[PDB]
Amino acid sequence: AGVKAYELRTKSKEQLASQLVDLKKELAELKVQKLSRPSLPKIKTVRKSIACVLTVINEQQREAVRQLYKGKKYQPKDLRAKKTRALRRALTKFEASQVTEKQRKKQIAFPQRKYAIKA
Amino acid sequence: GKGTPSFGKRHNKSHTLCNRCGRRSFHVQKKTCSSCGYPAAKTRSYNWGAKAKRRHTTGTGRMRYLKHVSRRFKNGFQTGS
Amino acid sequence: VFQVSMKANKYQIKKAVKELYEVDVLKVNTLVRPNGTKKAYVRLTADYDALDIANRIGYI
Amino acid sequence: EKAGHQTSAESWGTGRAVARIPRVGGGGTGRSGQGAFGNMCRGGRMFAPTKT
Amino acid sequence: MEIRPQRHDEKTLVQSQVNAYNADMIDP
Amino acid sequence: NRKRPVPKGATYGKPTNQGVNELKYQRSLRATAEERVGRRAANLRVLNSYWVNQDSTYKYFEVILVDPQHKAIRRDARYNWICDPVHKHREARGLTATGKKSRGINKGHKFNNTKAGRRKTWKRQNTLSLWRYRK
Amino acid sequence: AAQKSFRIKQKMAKAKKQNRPLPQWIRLRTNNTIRYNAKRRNWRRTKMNI
Amino acid sequence: GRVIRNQRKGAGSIFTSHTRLRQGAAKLRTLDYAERHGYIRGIVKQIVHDSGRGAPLAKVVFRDPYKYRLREEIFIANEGVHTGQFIYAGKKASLNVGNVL
RNA sequence: AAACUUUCAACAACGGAUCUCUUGGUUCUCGCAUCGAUGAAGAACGCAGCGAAAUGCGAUACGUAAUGUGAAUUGCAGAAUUCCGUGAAUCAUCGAAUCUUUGAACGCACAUUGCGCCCCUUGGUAUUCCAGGGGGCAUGCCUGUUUGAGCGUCAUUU
RNA sequence: UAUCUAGCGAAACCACAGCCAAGGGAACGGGCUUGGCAGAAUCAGCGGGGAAAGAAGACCCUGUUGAGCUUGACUCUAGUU
RNA sequence: UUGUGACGGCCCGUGAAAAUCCACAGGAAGGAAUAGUUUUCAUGCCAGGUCGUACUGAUAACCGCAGCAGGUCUCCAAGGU
RNA sequence: UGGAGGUCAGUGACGAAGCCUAGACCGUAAGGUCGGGUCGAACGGCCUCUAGUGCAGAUCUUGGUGGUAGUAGCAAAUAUUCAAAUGAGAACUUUGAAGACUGAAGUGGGGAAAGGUUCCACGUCAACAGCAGUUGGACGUGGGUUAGUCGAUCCUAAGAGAUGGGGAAGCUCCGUUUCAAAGGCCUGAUUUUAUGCAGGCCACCAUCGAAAGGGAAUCCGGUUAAGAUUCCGGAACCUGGA
RNA sequence: CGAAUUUGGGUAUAGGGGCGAAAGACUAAUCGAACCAUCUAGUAGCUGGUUCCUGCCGAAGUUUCCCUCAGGAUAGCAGAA
RNA sequence: AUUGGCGAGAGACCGAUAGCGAACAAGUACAGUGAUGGAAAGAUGAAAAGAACUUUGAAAAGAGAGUGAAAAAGUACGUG
RNA sequence: UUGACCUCAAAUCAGGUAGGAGUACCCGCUGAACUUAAGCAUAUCAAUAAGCGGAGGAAAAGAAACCAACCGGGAUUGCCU
Repeated sequence: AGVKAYELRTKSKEQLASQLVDLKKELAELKVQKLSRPSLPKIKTVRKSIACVLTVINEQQREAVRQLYKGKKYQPKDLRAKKTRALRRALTKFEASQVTEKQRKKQIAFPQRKYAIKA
Repeated sequence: GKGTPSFGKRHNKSHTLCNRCGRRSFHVQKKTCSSCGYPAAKTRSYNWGAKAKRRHTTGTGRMRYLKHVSRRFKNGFQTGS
Repeated sequence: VFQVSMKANKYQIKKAVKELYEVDVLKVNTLVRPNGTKKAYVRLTADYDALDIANRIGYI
Repeated sequence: EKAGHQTSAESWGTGRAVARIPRVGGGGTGRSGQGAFGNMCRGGRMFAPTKT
Repeated sequence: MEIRPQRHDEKTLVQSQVNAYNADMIDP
Repeated sequence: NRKRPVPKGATYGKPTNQGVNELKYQRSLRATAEERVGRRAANLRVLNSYWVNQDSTYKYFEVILVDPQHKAIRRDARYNWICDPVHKHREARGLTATGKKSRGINKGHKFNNTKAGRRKTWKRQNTLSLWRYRK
Repeated sequence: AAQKSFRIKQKMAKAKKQNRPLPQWIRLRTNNTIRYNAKRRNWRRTKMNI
Repeated sequence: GRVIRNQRKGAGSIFTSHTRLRQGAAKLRTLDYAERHGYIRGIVKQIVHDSGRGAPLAKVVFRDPYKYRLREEIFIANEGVHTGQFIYAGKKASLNVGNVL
């Protein structure tokens, strides 16, 4: 059928690495058998299985580093928010909202008063 | 002898495959691509060559990263799951 | 005789033949095929038999 | 606005036993040497193109 | 099964473009 | 002046366009000075420029550049407007003091050709406006 | 030429692999209008120009 | 009209000099310190034919006054100069054929 | 009288007009603002049980993960009461990953799959040699940090 | 070689076509007028004719169409002084 | 026929470069209880990656629209007259 | 004639549109209507609206097709013949027997450029090989190119070309050592140590550019359907390395 | 037919430019100014073409002016209202 | 402002020699050293039911037969 | 002797930024000729095409060194005029 990522996320590094080696062994064995028989679709889910194991392995490694750098500035660029180059270079919400003390005392004193005309 | 017998003398390629575009337009002795202008940093283009710009613009290729930006923009450049 | 990766060299092929089949190799000879895939000729030492390793891989 | 004009066709002139209508250059296609740009030409521009 | 799509190679429409001698007709 | 970059002075056209020598660059020397600097320090934004000195061959100017990604300018809202991308290469498009002077951007009857931009003004008064119910 | 670069040899490879008739099984696939390989190439007829 | 033959020489494409077989720029040694308050001796090791030059050239080896090194110089050969000959260069050099007064 | 041009309530050819069809174009209008040194656009080479092209993808390669829907895919096969379920699917989403060789393209070079240097490893019983695995080494700038230079200059006279 | 045969198999060209004589006609007709006449289908040749074919005459002229070249043409111009 | 050698003739023509390798000059440094150097003597041990390698090279494998009497560089070279 | 508004609660799979028909009728005519055949999904009348609206020609465009005409022709490079076998099928394929030619500046044996798989094997003949074809550089399916020593790589050549810098609005141009602050290896140190810290020589100035120039080193015998100075068996050499 | 020889590869020179023992030669079958795209559907007093029927009316080649003489304007001739 | 991008709604527009060059494996094929040039090509049928089987032929194919509402729809496929 | 300051430098010093793409619209620079003038040179085409630099969802402009001359309006932009 194929291994499941939600299962692998309960397994440790040594279990997953061992799970990877015998899968690569199964794939290597299957590629030998690919020559003798015309069709063998089992090779597809073994490649999927190999990909699933590598997906979770990378996920724990990336998560491991994520809280290693947690709480301090200068996370790795590969860990940072990708969104877009121009968005990344845009002023922050704090920096774009900054005003001078002169402006601040004017905004406090005379804000846009809410009113209505009656008649 | 400018016709048929002269055509038999030509066996030295003057252009080879360009690195930036695989076109066979990289001039060997000028070290330039007549199509894309490699190794200049910009790509060779002209507003008088409208067909030429249409042959290699954005969308003629895979847009391996650009095909996804609109979907990423519509979801508001989110992070998480 | 193996189809090996294009990025392989004779050192990397030798190491893999030992790690995947537990047999020391004498000499590795490699070519790029006309169909564009790398082929290797690995000579196992004289104290081995190639069809012994081959049959237990699964081909004759 | 550019329908029927997206070609570099040029007239051969007289002396070649063909009509003086512009013809596509180059070779090896089938399009090469064919009439272009004319309202009488297959693939050419229509007469007095419709405007918005 | 070894189908036969016709080649349909094109031929240069220029054809021969030569006249007799050099002129054969200069000042009739 | 700016010499017309033609080989052997051959302009290949009408006599009115035959001039080569006494042709004047339309931008100022302050503009080229700060465009050349803006390419050198391409990370900064050109704030202004001014004359410092001159001799027979060289006019000398000082350029003011502002580091947009220095956090002292990202904060301090008196200066962070230049961090916004609409101010990329102001000197290039002519948004500096010398750039506004060269494009003729000024109020008055004297600038009728250059108020919203000369090319903008020209395209506007060279457009045939047609309404649905034709006037 | 016999003494060819790797880049040229790789181009020889892709052209040789592409130079095949259409698989006979894809003909029967539904809504398919591919009856033959219209991008076939013969060394005598059309040169690959590299 | 077209650009004429003498006009095309300044571009220097096919009119540059053929300099492959030349033995170097024939020059006197640098007027350094010795040549102007004394003299320096050197030996002509060979006189050779310089391609494209009618005149023969003389290879002369002087000693470096400031470092332990043999400095070769490419002099134009004057008539009578022979290999194995000393030539004296400087203000105090004697008035002899080959000297650099 | 035959054989040898014309017309057919005539058939058959050649050829692809006409007619009817339209997942295309064209034009108009309305809304939105989002490419790239976190490496874009573009290119090359590959990747499917059976693919050449085309689509998609990058050695995790017609794809992985997360999510929703809830039994397909389908040319032939092939894991199947995989089906009252953390679950099919060339399905939709799509935020997490992989993302080869390149390209503004960045160690140097490039018509070479060329040649280096630094760090940590492993091995060949080796700081230096070789090989393997993993990390790295471009310019122009900006801000700061150290190390300096200059009888440019100040204190400061062993 | 041509020729004849088996296979294979183009092109140029083509308003329609294809016997003359005179006439008159855009003043040299295959056609029109008046006469001579006139009988299938054809083969090899042939160079009288088709004012044969090949090219919107290259000569000449016209055009308020060029271009190469030259000069004390007109108007400028790089450079140089 | 090719290579080599020793020569001779010619030039107002005198007939590349670098990588690389060695040699020489020199006299810094170092050398006495089983030691010090010789790894330019002999013998011994290990490694030598990457990319190319089929075939034609022409009256049919190249270019001339083609399996075109054209064009396209070079090596080997039997007997007789 | 195409399309549009309105209407005929129009025609129609019991057959619309289209097409063919020396069948009919009507109109001077443009054309309209209808019989018959073919055909299969739409389409007409009338009142109006609108236009990319009517062809014989333009050496018109694109496409298709004639007469010419089974005609011109398929004649350079001396040349073929006999038999067998294989095949429906042999002038052309294989085998044998002959006869000939290239006649060693070859019609021989290799390479360079170029080609790119034409190499080789097996099936195979619709098309291509201007006759033919059982044959093939064709078609389909596969196999095949093995290096420390053969080349590239390394080196510089004419020459290309960064940096420093100077022009240029600018794409860029010049410039190549120039008016630049452009440099390793031995017991230095040799236990927060490998540059925490007085151990020399400089006067180097990028890099790219030869598969015929310069270069480190390999030979013989055997082997394959096809590779070999590479594989195998012997016998050597060079470079690096304690 | 031993040289001002023939020739391969590398390299350099690019379009009013190159290169030319000089022919306006050669510069990819292009040369008294290459090729490609665009401006560009360039302009043409000039050549050619210009698509259904019937009905009624029905010409001009003349005047004056124009770098006008193969063209225009103007008047005349014609139609329609 | 907007003949580009993304997302939508439309038309007295075009209807495969038209409409964008491209309605289709179209900037594909092919040409040119190169800049660049640049096509043709849409329709079986409701469903492949794509013609089983028998005889002539070496075979392609024919003649039957069969499927289909129609082979006057046989893929060299609507009409023709 | 030891610390500064100024200017200048160096580091694979710690952290960043620029370059390219697309370019319908936008901001600049640079810049023709065909054409029209029934010839043509100013003019026109056109402050256009082509070329180069630089942005955003808009850009530019923009709160008067403005317009006015009135009994005065009152940043900029755009539409009608």
